[PDB]
Amino acid sequence: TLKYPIEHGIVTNWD
Amino acid sequence: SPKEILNLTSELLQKCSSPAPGPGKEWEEYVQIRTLVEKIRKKQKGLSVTFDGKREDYFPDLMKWASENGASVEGFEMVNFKEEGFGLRATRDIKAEELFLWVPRKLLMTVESAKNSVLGPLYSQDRILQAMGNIALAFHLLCERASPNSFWQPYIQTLPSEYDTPLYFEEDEVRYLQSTQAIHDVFSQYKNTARQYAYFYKVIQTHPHANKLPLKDSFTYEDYRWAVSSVMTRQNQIPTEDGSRVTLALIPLWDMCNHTNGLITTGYNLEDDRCECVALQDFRAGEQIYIFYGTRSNAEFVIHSGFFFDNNSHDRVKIKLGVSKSDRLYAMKAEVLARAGIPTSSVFALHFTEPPISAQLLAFLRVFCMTEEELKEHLLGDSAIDRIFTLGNSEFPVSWDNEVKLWTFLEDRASLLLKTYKTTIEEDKSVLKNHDLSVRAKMAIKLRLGEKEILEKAVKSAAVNREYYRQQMEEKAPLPK
Ligand SMILES: Nc1ncnc2c1ncn2[C@@H]1O[C@H](CSCC[C@H](N)C(=O)O)[C@@H](O)[C@H]1O
Repeated sequence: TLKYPIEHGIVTNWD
Repeated sequence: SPKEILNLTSELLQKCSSPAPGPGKEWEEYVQIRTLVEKIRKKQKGLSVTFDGKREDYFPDLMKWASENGASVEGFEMVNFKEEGFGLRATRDIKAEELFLWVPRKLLMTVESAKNSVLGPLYSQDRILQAMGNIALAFHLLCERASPNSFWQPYIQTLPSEYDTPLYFEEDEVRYLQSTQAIHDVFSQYKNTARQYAYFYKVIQTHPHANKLPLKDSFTYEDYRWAVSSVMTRQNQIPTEDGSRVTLALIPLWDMCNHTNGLITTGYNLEDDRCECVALQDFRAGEQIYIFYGTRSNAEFVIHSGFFFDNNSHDRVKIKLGVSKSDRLYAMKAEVLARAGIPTSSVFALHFTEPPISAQLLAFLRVFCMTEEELKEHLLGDSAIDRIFTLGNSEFPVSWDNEVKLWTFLEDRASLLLKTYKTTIEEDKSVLKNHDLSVRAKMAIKLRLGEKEILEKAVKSAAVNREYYRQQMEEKAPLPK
């Protein structure tokens, strides 16, 4: 696999 | 007017900092928050900064800016597509796995460039900005947008001026999601965003001083909604220059690619310090260039990316399950689950693919329906660890009867879950056919339909599995190993 895969719009916690 | 807007945000901050009202009253809380947000928004001027003309007019400058800083600009163009908005169209043939896009780090907007920007002083004083790089990115974006001399002006001027995240939904568009799984995350998003706007409005306006910060002259609710929607629909995790940690970043040019099914073909090249993208598949000249965003659910796509993806092969719905402390076998079941690395209760996923349950869920369900004699065999003796080792393997069941019991339970629980929705699958499909709805309303209805369709598939899978193992129980087939 890619060492540093980039996910467009990766989901993050905003609370 | 200036003190009045401050009083309203202070009320909004109090309302949105209160504990959760209870699940039965979250819709009421949502409408109360909307009312206060909408009153603030009608008293404000909209976006603090706007740009003339149509969105197409700004893409040439984005390309020239990217090329002069080392980015790829050959082989594609920015085109307005009917079903996805703007995106990349190949101007030549592109073969699968061909490296066609690269973006050096100097073009990116990152938490690091935010820390070194005009936002820097406030970032160093504010514990929320230091904890939440996504919020920092949003303010980085607002600060640069309001700075005519900003290095990233060619990119900011090509961003959309509006999104289809639920933050932009009308109240009656969100109402379609009542009694769904997804609406709670919609409520959380709306309350988070409002608390953050009110919190930072009081920090910017009240707290010393009148910094070089452009947000001191104008920081509207519209500004903040636009900024967090820009970040959540477009942000990316990349390594830092040292490669020692990860940071959040906006990646110009490449983030204009729209999504289709497939695999991730975008990666960071640390040695050459740039983002790299190879073709997901063959793109003939004139075809849209797509990438695979990631294995996200349609709830996540709607809420965080602002769209619903038909034929999303990773769509899923949550199912909460646990061994109740009321079970007389609780100790044994919890010990077996512990030895298998599974908590006594958790949220699992039902998938719209075949099979609809994961190995973890299959292991839990097996333990859930285990007799005391079967649990003892997973706890004592030289074979106990081996029986745990295969607990999630559909090829090695505990017993025929155990399979029938667990598939009966899943059938029953999925069927029960279908009955907690306000509409049926058939009624949703008739709403979507016989009515002409806004894009955002269709997103809400297709999402509530999608949840039920996933539950419906689990019912059918569990029914078939039930009959398969039950008929093999009657024949007394040898259990495999
Ligand atoms: N498969 C798809 N179907 C519909 N909209 C899509 C899509 N893939 C991406 N999008 C849209 O593109 C956004 C990701 S950024 C991709 C470029 C964007 N279309 C633009 O004009 O700037 C998402 O928020 C969504 O609105």
